[PDB]
Amino acid sequence: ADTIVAVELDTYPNTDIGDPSYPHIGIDIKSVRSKKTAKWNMQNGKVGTAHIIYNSVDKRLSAVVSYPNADSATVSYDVDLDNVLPEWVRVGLSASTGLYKETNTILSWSFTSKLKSNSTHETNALHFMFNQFSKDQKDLILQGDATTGTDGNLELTRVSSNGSPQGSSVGRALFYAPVHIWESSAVVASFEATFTFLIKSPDSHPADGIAFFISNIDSSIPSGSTGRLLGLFPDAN
Amino acid sequence: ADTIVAVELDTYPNTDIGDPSYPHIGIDIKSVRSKKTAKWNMQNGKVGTAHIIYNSVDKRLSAVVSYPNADSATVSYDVDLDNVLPEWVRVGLSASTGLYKETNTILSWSFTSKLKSNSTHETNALHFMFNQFSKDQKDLILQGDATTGTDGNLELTRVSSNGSPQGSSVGRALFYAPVHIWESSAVVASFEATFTFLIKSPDSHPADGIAFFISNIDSSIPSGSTGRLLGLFPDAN
Amino acid sequence: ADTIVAVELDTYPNTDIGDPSYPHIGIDIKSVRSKKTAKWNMQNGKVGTAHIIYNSVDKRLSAVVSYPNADSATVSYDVDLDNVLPEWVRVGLSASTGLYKETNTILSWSFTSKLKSNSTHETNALHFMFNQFSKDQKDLILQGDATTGTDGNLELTRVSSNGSPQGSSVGRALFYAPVHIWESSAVVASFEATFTFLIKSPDSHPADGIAFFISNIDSSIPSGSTGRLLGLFPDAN
Amino acid sequence: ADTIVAVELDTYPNTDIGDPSYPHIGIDIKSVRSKKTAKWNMQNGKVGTAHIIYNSVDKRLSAVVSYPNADSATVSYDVDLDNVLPEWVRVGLSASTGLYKETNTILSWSFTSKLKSNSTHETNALHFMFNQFSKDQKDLILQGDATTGTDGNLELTRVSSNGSPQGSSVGRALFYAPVHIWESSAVVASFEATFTFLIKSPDSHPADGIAFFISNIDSSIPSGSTGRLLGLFPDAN
Ligand SMILES: CCN(CC)c1ccc2c(c1)Oc1cc(N(CC)CC)ccc1C2c1ccccc1C(=O)OCCOCCOCCn1cc(CO[C@H]2O[C@H](CO)[C@@H](O)[C@H](O)[C@@H]2O)nn1
Ligand SMILES: CCN(CC)c1ccc2c(c1)Oc1cc(N(CC)CC)ccc1C2c1ccccc1C(=O)OCCOCCOCCn1cc(CO[C@H]2O[C@H](CO)[C@@H](O)[C@H](O)[C@@H]2O)nn1
Ligand SMILES: CCN(CC)c1ccc2c(c1)Oc1cc(N(CC)CC)ccc1C2c1ccccc1C(=O)OCCOCCOCCn1cc(CO[C@H]2O[C@H](CO)[C@@H](O)[C@H](O)[C@@H]2O)nn1
Ligand SMILES: CCN(CC)c1ccc2c(c1)Oc1cc(N(CC)CC)ccc1C2c1ccccc1C(=O)OCCOCCOCCn1cc(CO[C@H]2O[C@H](CO)[C@@H](O)[C@H](O)[C@@H]2O)nn1
Ligand SMILES: [Ca+2]
Ligand SMILES: [Ca+2]
Ligand SMILES: [Ca+2]
Ligand SMILES: [Ca+2]
Ligand SMILES: [Mn+2]
Ligand SMILES: [Mn+2]
Ligand SMILES: [Mn+2]
Ligand SMILES: [Mn+2]
Repeated sequence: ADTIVAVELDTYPNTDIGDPSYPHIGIDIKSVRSKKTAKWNMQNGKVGTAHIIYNSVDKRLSAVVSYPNADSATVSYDVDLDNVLPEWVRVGLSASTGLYKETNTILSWSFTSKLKSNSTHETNALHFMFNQFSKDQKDLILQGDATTGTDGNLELTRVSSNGSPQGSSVGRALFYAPVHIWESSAVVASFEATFTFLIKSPDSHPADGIAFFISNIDSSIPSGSTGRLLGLFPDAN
Repeated sequence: ADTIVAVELDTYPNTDIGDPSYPHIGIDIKSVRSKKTAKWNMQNGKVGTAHIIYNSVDKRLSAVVSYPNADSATVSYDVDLDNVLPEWVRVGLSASTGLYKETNTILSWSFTSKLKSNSTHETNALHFMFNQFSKDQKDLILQGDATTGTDGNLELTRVSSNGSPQGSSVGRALFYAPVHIWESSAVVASFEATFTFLIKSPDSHPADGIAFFISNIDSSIPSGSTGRLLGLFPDAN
Repeated sequence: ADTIVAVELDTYPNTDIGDPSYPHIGIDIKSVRSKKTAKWNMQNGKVGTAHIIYNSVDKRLSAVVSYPNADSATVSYDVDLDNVLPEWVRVGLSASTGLYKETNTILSWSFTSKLKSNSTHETNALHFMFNQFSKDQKDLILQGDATTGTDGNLELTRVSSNGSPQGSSVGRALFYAPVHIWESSAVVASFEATFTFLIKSPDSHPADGIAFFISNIDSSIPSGSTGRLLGLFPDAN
Repeated sequence: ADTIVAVELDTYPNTDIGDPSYPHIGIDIKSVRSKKTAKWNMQNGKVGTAHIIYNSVDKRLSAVVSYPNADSATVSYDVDLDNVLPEWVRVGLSASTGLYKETNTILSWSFTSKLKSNSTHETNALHFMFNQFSKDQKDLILQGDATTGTDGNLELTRVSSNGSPQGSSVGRALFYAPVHIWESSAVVASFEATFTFLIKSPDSHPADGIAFFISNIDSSIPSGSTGRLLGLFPDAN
């Protein structure tokens, strides 16, 4: 069983699993059933930006999702990540479609992690930035339907050759290196992730979402995690 | 009068102006009477580290102070800094001694500030890092008794040639450029500051401490602000 | 008398003072008569990118200027800046027009400087990034006709309210803090500068160009330096 | 066979394979016989620093190795890495011993690589920093004898529990993620690596040295590459 901590941008309300009745962002700790949610005015066909941040002093995971000239959506949850995640993790982007669909296009993605130790007071750090993705992107582990390099973008779910999204699709990109996301003797450990995304559907009703996640390093897409499970979780519990 | 936000490392309790009875760290919002404090076991003669963080999403100002292999002191305070500080500020370090005294040596100092705006979703950033200081540190504004370049360090308060700290002293160092700390159309604004410091005293009670601070751009040491007022405040209100 | 090292993007050939016969980029060392030039195919009304790099092992000053899908222009020159510049400098952007004109619009400007010292092997750093400019950009020193905040851009030279550039104009923007560009006891010093620019003109001959520049700190626009002198030199010697 | 680009810190002169008659630094392009070398006064039992840099514009690989308060050794060589390395590489540190020996202790290692592409003018970047190494260091592929976590250091070759180095030992540590060190449509690509090291020995001629290297991603320690081959090269050609 994978251990997953995620920020979801959920375009599709599954109220039978506790989604609120509108598109929303959410903080998920080991369950697709978010611990905290906020209303999110998703705009179909427009480029937005997400930002996720955490530090071990406040022990607060927070995210803001925004479109230019619009009010942002923000959500926050108090959680000690060293009580949840293993010491080493991978970081990644997940998306999915079900019986409804949307393109789940990533235009850019960056991540910074820092860990300062208490025995020495010295820092380890990891930064990456993709402002474009190439066809053979060897520092990403591409899972399920994820492909890269079409127009320099990362397409987490299937897009047909005429530009339309496909239903029942699930794809992830994980950064190739493990990340040391906490250490018992860190005075302060932090991270921040940013990604710009383009969710478009010719349907009145898009689905299902894109999430930023942190997992056990050996994580894979759970069996049948298309749809509301966002490529993250083996079931709806 | 100046507008000051600060994290203080207060080595000397002045309980007649509301300090805790022990050496403490504190978050000071336009007053020397800290909005929040925590017990801090200052170690006479050991090099310690301080980290200060804040972001516009959680609107939480937090600091950790620690020495190698000791429990850290942490203090935090919910505060929207866009309601407190002008849009443009200077950042700095300050220290004083009074009738009791200590060296207030800075061995390094770094700072990072970022603003991502909401009309363009583009980010401005300022980073600086000092891991030694030179005799002529042209990018620092020294006030009061502050000097640099003695052993490559920043001495915030006055030290004799035989290395002994002096009483009734006060000294500040500000980074030279104004810093854009918030902006009305920013999706996320954040900063982080680190410094390493060395407080040594021949007295049984060292006084008075060291602060990291954020101020109006034209800020200067208030008249009479040696001792308990830390070079930051004009009175004890 | 100022000391200027500059990379010029020279849009107007003044062959009577050594310019090649075509738009060109150049490295200037204390003279507007370039020590080295490369052919530059400036594209009217297109947003381009310029990159400037130097380090104190190579002692080589190099620049690349390009537009999306074109061949870049590159120019490199061998010079120890230890011998040319003072130890503390300001970095800047400058631009001018004379009888002929162009908008000299900067859309982004970044700069990183790093110094690692010989006695301690410790490391000082300055980084700034502007991806937009506001109306009151307090960490810029604005000289001559330079203004910021028009469309979130920096217009180095005078533009009418109707969008039209003006002749006989000169402007500059310097970063506010002095920069420690070399230190006698450095194992390696380096810097990198990036800006993006937009040069539009109604004229068959656009004039005069834009420059990234490094100067004595107290530098100012030399009297008469519009047009060919690019806001940098007192004369064409 | 592997494709290797290295900067070597060669503490033992093997004059039969073309080493000069002293300890030296060298640039190795797919052969252990350096394309350029400089004399290097290795100091037995002192912590030194090495900095290596390159960019695609000058196309010059350069390195400085230094001890506090000593003259640095520097070496440089004009080489287009486009023409030598594949598009994706791994980066690492290698060391060896042979009949003579020495501890090959890494106390810190940093690396930064950037690509600006010419179709879009956007950058992809990778940065990593270790100031401490932990026992189970997941983002490093340790090959051969290399180990981590002893006093928070990376020991490239075998050292006994009593501090003494061992002969005929070879060990490498590779960062986990492949690095995109060039791309055909890049306006500029560059990198930088820094490491600090402690070579200590009971012998009068310590051996064999330490290298920072770049390789094909599936590179491993070639057969019998102890001693003078520095864990890099399958033979002396
Ligand atoms: C929120 C709107 N609601 C609640 C009142 C709703 C309810 C039922 C359907 C809904 C929608 O939509 C469809 C659409 C289709 N389409 C053709 C394949 C799309 C036009 C087929 C069946 C249904 C059904 C349906 C009707 C009869 C029998 C079975 C079902 C039906 O959807 O069966 C599969 C889902 O199982 C039923 C559990 O009911 C929960 C309520 N429901 C179902 C759905 C659609 O879910 C599917 O798509 C989602 C979006 O891609 C994914 O998050 C999810 O993982 C799954 O792939 N949402 N709400
Ligand atoms: C916390 C201990 N308490 C409260 C019961 C205390 C009270 C009085 C003194 C205290 C301590 O200490 C000294 C120390 C000295 N020294 C010689 C310079 C150092 C041994 C001289 C006079 C006093 C006096 C003293 C005795 C008789 C007449 C007047 C005074 C005396 O301190 O007069 C100066 C100001 O007195 C008003 C403050 O009254 C609050 C009680 N108090 C006084 C102090 C000493 O504060 C001075 O130094 C501090 C440490 O650097 C600063 O934070 C502060 O701004 C100031 O510079 N702290 N608590
Ligand atoms: C030497 C004889 N005298 C004084 C007795 C003289 C006086 C004025 C001119 C003179 C000559 O010649 C020209 C020639 C031109 N030409 C067209 C480019 C050459 C036919 C244009 C304006 C003037 C002028 C002129 C007339 C009216 C108003 C202004 C000027 C005027 O700008 O004059 C500068 C002196 O230029 C004479 C020699 O330059 C040779 C050809 N030249 C001139 C120019 C115009 O340059 C102006 O624009 C350039 C492009 O932005 C700048 O790089 C430059 O810094 C300056 O701001 N380019 N190429
Ligand atoms: C060619 C005749 N034969 C075969 C029967 C032969 C065999 C062994 C040796 C031979 C010769 O010569 C020497 C010479 C030395 N010398 C002191 C430097 C020269 C007198 C040291 C060890 C050996 C050895 C030797 C003795 C015991 C154990 C091993 C060897 C041993 O490793 O010998 C390797 C081949 O040595 C013959 C070529 O000699 C060139 C001069 N020499 C030898 C060495 C030591 O090299 C070793 O260490 C260096 C430093 O760690 C590494 O760079 C290097 O890759 C290797 O691990 N340096 N300079
Ligand atoms: Ca959902
Ligand atoms: Ca106090
Ligand atoms: Ca010209
Ligand atoms: Ca050798
Ligand atoms: Mn949800
Ligand atoms: Mn206090
Ligand atoms: Mn020119
Ligand atoms: Mn060699």
